[PDB]
Amino acid sequence: QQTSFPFRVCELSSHGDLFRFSSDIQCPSFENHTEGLLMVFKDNIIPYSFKVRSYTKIVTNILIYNGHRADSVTNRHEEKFSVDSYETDQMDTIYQCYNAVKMTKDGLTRVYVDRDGVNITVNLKPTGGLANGVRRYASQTELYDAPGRVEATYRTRTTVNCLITDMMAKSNSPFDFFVTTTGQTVEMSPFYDGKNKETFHERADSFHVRTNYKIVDYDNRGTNPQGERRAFLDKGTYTLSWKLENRTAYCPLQHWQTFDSTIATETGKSIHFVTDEGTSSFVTNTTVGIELPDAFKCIEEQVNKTMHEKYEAVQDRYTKGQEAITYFITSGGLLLAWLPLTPRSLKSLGTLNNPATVQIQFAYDSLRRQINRMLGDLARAWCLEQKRQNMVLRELTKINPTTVMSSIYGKAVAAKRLGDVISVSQCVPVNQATVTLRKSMRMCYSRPLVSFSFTKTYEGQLGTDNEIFATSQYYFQSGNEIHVYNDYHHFKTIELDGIATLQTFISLNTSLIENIDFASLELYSRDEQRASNVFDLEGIFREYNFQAQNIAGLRKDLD
Amino acid sequence: QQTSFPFRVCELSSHGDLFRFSSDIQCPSFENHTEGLLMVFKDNIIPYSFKVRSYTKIVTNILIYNGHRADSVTNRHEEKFSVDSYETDQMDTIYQCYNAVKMTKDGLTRVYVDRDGVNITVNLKPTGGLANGVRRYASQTELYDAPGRVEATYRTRTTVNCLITDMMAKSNSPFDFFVTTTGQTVEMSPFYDGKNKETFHERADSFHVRTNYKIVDYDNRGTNPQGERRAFLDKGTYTLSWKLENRTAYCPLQHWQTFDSTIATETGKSIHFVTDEGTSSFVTNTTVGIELPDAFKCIEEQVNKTMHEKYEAVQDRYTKGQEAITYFITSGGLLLAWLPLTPRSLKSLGTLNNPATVQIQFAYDSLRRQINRMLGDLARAWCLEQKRQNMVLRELTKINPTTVMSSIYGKAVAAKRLGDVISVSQCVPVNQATVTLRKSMRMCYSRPLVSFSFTKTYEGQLGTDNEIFATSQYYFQSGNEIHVYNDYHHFKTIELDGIATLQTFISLNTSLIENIDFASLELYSRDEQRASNVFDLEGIFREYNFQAQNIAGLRKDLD
Amino acid sequence: QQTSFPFRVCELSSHGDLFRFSSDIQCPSFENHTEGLLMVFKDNIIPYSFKVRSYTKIVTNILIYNGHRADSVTNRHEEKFSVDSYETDQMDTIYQCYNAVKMTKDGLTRVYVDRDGVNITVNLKPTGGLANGVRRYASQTELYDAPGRVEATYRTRTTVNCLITDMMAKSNSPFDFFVTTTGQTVEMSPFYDGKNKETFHERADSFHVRTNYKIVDYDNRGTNPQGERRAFLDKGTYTLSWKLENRTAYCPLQHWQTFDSTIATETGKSIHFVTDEGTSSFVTNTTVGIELPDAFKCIEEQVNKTMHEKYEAVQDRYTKGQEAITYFITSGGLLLAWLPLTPRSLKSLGTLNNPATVQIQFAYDSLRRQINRMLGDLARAWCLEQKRQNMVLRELTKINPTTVMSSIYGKAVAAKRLGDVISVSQCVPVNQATVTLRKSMRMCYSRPLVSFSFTKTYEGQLGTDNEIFATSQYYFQSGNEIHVYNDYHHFKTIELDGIATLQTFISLNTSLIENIDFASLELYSRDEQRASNVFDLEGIFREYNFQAQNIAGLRKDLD
Ligand SMILES: *[C@@H]1O[C@H](CO)[C@@H](O)[C@H](O)[C@H]1NC(C)=O
Ligand SMILES: *[C@@H]1O[C@H](CO)[C@@H](O)[C@H](O)[C@H]1NC(C)=O
Ligand SMILES: *[C@@H]1O[C@H](CO)[C@@H](O)[C@H](O)[C@H]1NC(C)=O
Ligand SMILES: *[C@@H]1O[C@H](CO)[C@@H](O)[C@H](O)[C@H]1NC(C)=O
Ligand SMILES: *[C@@H]1O[C@H](CO)[C@@H](O)[C@H](O)[C@H]1NC(C)=O
Ligand SMILES: *[C@@H]1O[C@H](CO)[C@@H](O)[C@H](O)[C@H]1NC(C)=O
Ligand SMILES: *[C@@H]1O[C@H](CO)[C@@H](O)[C@H](O)[C@H]1NC(C)=O
Ligand SMILES: *[C@@H]1O[C@H](CO)[C@@H](O)[C@H](O)[C@H]1NC(C)=O
Ligand SMILES: *[C@@H]1O[C@H](CO)[C@@H](O)[C@H](O)[C@H]1NC(C)=O
Repeated sequence: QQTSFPFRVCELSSHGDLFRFSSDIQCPSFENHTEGLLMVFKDNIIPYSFKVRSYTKIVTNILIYNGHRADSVTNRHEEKFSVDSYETDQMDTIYQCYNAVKMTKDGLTRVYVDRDGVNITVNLKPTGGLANGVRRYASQTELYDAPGRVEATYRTRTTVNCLITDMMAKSNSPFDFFVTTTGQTVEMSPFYDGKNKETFHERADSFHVRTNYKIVDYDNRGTNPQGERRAFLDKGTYTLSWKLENRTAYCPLQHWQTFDSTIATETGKSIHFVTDEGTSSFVTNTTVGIELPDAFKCIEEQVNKTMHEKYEAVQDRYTKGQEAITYFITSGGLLLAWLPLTPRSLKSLGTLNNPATVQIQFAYDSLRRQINRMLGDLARAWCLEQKRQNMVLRELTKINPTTVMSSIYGKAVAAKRLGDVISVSQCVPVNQATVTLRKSMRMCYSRPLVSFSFTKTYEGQLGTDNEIFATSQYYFQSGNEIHVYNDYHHFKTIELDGIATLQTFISLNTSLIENIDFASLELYSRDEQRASNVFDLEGIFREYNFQAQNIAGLRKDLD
Repeated sequence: QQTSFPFRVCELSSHGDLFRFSSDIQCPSFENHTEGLLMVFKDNIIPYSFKVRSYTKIVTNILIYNGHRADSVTNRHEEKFSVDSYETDQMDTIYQCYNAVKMTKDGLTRVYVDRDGVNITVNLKPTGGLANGVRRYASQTELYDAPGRVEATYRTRTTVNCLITDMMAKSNSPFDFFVTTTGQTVEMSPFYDGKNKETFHERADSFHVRTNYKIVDYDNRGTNPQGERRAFLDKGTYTLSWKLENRTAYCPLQHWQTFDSTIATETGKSIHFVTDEGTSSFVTNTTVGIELPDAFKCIEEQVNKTMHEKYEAVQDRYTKGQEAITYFITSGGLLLAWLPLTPRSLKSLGTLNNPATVQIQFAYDSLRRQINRMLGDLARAWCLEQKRQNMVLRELTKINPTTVMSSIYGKAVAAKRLGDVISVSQCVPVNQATVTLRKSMRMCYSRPLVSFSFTKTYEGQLGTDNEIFATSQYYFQSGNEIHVYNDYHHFKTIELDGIATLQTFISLNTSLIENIDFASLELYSRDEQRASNVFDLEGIFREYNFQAQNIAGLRKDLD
Repeated sequence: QQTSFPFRVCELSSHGDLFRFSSDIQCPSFENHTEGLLMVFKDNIIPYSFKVRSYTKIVTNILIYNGHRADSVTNRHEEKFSVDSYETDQMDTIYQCYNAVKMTKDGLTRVYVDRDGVNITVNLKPTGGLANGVRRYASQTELYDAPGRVEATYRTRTTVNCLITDMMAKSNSPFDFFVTTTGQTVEMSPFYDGKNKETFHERADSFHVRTNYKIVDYDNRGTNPQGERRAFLDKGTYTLSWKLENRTAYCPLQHWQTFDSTIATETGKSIHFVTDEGTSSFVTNTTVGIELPDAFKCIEEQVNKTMHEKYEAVQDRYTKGQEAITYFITSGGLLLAWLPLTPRSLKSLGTLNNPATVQIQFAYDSLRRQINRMLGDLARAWCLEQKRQNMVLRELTKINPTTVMSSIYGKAVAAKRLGDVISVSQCVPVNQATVTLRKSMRMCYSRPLVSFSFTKTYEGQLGTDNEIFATSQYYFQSGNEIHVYNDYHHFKTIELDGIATLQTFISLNTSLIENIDFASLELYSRDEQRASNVFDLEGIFREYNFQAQNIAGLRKDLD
């Protein structure tokens, strides 16, 4: 950086060395982006959801006592049975069933019938229900509970009701079971039939499927509809049916975002798909490795309907680069569908839930493209400055080659100029101890005389930089101080720091980037999320169970 | 960039063209921020929550058998009835009720009384309960179950218990229903009365509201309290009451963050509200468009209490810019309240849950302000460099106008100097084929002679850059090589690449910004979140339902 | 910036002032990072989870009617009792129990036995269950329900079943209670014994612990196993046991990430732990303040096993800086374990759930290190440019000190050169009103004559910049226009803007950073999260409760 010029004696070039001025500067200089159509999908988390019908006969017995002043109902007992096919299907079409219910236990037969009367046919009429909840049809909305006519006696009254409920059920992959709106569980895939690989944990022979099945809504009661494939299941206390869709009904991933104009920018490791609209950028570990998906075929349709709309609605300035679409997988588990456009002449994928990554990736990807393009101009514009700083030197040498030389080099040197060529040598510094100045200057010497040694003495003349070889006021430099000379005769000697020094240095007051400790914030804490339900799962159960145990303590004493 | 100087003959200016040196450089140069008080609110997600009282008489009958060696309890049957107003209100004030229960079914009357005895008045005393759960008062904590006195006979014992439960209920907007701690559901708004637009799906006449109602805590039993408006609801197996608040009780959005010093910075599209403390920045699509909210009036109070504290606690160096506060909506669904300060003389808003956006927006907004301010200094400081690079040229021309000229231009040119003005022309290049050098230099020529053509021949002298018009050692340039001249006589000819070339070019070894593939990370996965509950909703139900179906299979044989 | 040179008369230096050229430039110049092993932990949110065994005898009575044509089952009543120790432990070892059940109510004894027969010993054999759910052993999988033999009569049949269930329970800190797979709740810590500070809300004497207890799996029935400490609890309708672990079994925080090579970089406020692999950076409010944790001792083991592997697998180029490990807490509630390596010779912590912070912190921390290192080169490289722009001036003064001087200063000045020293003065501007040029130039004057005042007149010669003291064509500058002089005689007068002006200014076409409004996006909304469960908590309850209230309305008429 900084450079000492000892008092150097330099009346010596033995054509040391020589360099030329490059007739001209040789300016050293210092990414490939294809527009395309981006479309990203994510893992889908909404469980597969479908309509289910359930059927069931409810049998209630009330024990009713006929006292002398009033009556007491002393017990009520309600049991719910399944419904056989012969009558599931009067229910599905005409909406009639029987008011009776049969079974066999150890060979003996048990039977229940409405009002302890006879087994007849009845209609299921609609009943009321929740704003927007399951819909039911029942056959006896009245409970049979009339005191026998003899005072001081118990009579037991039977009532039977056929109940159909329409509601929906949900199942999650890999489809081991499903659950109906009202809380019922079924241990099997909604997609299972005889012989399917689909999962099945129910009785082997409580399941069966009907073909060209005729279900009708209560409002097309007695209409002949199209016919469908229906599953039927017996669960002891009810029967369940639903329509038998293939497993293709359900789709693993779902469409997240679709990006009109996006630039795919290639690198070593990966490819960055930056989109300006989504203000985000998807990176994939691919290096050109375009895939084709297998068990995600569920997407083809929409994936290629949308590409068609995009393409067509921009079709004029652009042509297709790949004839087909290709597939990429994000590190965060997103799935990219992409086809690039060139100009015309002039199982699960395991999505992480961190939407921030792709936008950070975009801040930084963006501030990169912008800093780097301004750095390129620093280059060009700065290169021009050198191209002329060069020439200028070529000139300045012609004045005095030496200084100009020392300067560029960065050390005490000396040189002569031999035409189109400059010849630099090296100097050898004289005694810093013995270096002495002389008073006189006698025509006159524009430069003072001085004498010095190395072991005997010599006599010489002072150059600028402390080099050595009417009304007259001049000033001169020496080792660590200046000299005042009136009329070619010495006057006084001021120090290097006495005479004011002029700075010419354009300050580049560029200040550097701060540290900033980024604050940790959240929109919603966990408690806030927990407290966000109306159903106190814990409250409702813990008190339920507490009360329960209290009544159970009544069954006995506690010493 | 790079520039060929053919061997050009240029003893010709027909006062081609002339330019002056701008007596001085004309330096081209290259946002408005108002401090204010920021305060952001979010969508609130904690459901509206209030105290509820429920009331109910429980009737149990036990069937108790008196055997000869021991007794068996063969049935237990428990039914829960609502409570009429005449007695809801002994309960609320004195805490007494009846041990009896009446009703009419098909004109006939049924009645139950404790211990099958007489209808009297009883006290409800406090019972035990969960650490911190619902509080109850009961009237018969004992169950009546004593064998009749005759051996080998069934007797049926009635016990009745009045039960009050204090607990809380929760309701979510738009308030279609609510649910009490213990799991009970009510199909209506907690804010509904006769004639209100509030939602109501219960029986029209099971609901009613009391005015100046007197409820007292068991500990101010028999105190005359203030009186309040209370809802009363009959749900068949219980009555429910709660205090009748207006719907203003509940608030859609809640206070998130409040920011002491924040700078609002305006743009084309939007306004950026950057805060240094929150280390974040809220952007709004407004362009000055300050709003005033309508159904969020719930905020006014706190919003303007806090502004008052802020203002006052900084009131001296600052004055109010708007006299009122104004309202803004973030793209991420936050709601900004803001009033700017100037110095003194010297339905839902749909919050997204992505806390990252505003901090990314702030990283980049920040690195922008910082890069751009350092780029401004590059400007000023670099402009100074040109201001002096200018002057320097004005000088250097005076030495030899030509080179200095070619240089700035970027092509072979030639010029004379006419006082304060320079006159540039254009040259015409001679034969590159026929260009020949001469041996002699005989006073002497400081420049060698050479002859050349265009079709006949001419004879001339070599200029620097290959232009054309005692102990003597000099060196000279020619097309693609140098010439050694001893004593004004040619010696040898070395090539352009034989003699070492000196570089003067300050290297600007600025390296550009890396690519960095940002990693995809999460703090907590989904499984981790799912596994985070103690209640296995699925476990508790699926086994519940399995067991259930097992007992149901016992009702019959299975061939 | 811009500078007026009035027509200034400057034949006056009274050795005004003088400055020297710093023999050389004095170049002003403009963070400490230690590699180490990072390892971060988070708050753990998976509740403590352990195996539980429950035991219980179920007593059912069926009321079975024997009609003349068929039989009716008119009631069923099932009660569940706990199991005493004398027989809990036949169950745990041999898997036999009694088919009978006893109790005392008000001194009187009640008893139930299977099939209303005699009290014997029975085996509990395995039963079936859910794919992968709780496992049970039962003793009577058959229900006793056989019509008495007399026509038109009720008989009541008793059946008793002993049931053991193996399942698991979960408890959350601070461990106030726990819940078993099937929905049962227990009001106490799973870690409680006599005298422990652990929490206990059950009966004081229903709890007890066995020592060297012998439980065996049904498959090592009658094997003598090791023996263990077991809790036993009576809950009225069942007994529960589990193994009695210490509370150390459970750990508050869990291991999140572990980082091979990471650089810890110190600042004023904080320390930044940046890791290149995790592409993230953890900041801590510490300032060297290394902690040691207290109730997180659960980590020591793994924390220091992993440090050992890391260390050893890089042990050669690195040595340990601290002999022990030290502990830090992130602002986002992460807990850093860290030990730094130097080269060899050549309660809860409250984790926030915002994974984005540490990566933003890293984008910006990174773009800082990179911008700042390129800014350092701007410095060095730009400093060199000044170092030579300096020297060049030292030269150019020797041509004409004045202009060179005015230039560097930035105002009209004038100077002479006194050897190694330059002496600057100040000038005094003459009349802008009265400033007049003369026609002649008669040997000749290379500069025209002009006369001017201040109040009387004077006569003088024009300098460059408007200063004042055969075939001849020259051109000259004056106040706001130029002058054409043919043969030392005036010709015409063109304006400052008539003659074309040459620009030499290297354009630094650096453009500044854009604003970018960052888009607000989420991967999964709330509805999407809510809709993601199969169990409609609300559906299953609201319809449950609706139906319930419907049957309750049957108990009476409604005028
Ligand atoms: C009721 O009658 C129908 C028609 O004969 C028959 O299929 C059904 O089994 C009968 N049910 C009972 C309970 O006897
Ligand atoms: C399921 O398979 C059957 C027969 O192969 C077909 O008729 C039905 O439409 C399929 N479902 C779909 C939508 O592919
Ligand atoms: C001037 O430059 C230095 C380093 O180059 C820096 O420390 C300082 O902050 C700068 N000042 C301003 C106001 O930019
Ligand atoms: C019990 O007595 C009170 C007081 O006369 C009365 O209001 C109530 O209806 C009676 N209840 C029954 C169950 O008879
Ligand atoms: C609700 O309205 C009533 C009467 O207009 C009023 O007395 C009551 O205080 C209101 N609630 C509030 C807090 O505005
Ligand atoms: C030197 O500069 C070039 C381009 O200007 C760049 O490729 C290289 O990385 C730089 N070297 C260093 C060490 O900064
Ligand atoms: C059944 O017998 C065993 C063995 O004597 C005894 O411990 C138990 O109390 C008896 N149980 C009943 C219900 O009598
Ligand atoms: C719990 O404490 C007991 C006795 O002090 C000990 O035997 C047992 O192993 C402890 N548990 C652990 C794993 O520290
Ligand atoms: C040229 O520079 C100016 C300011 O220095 C800027 O406004 C403009 O965008 C630049 N042009 C380009 C193409 O970089």
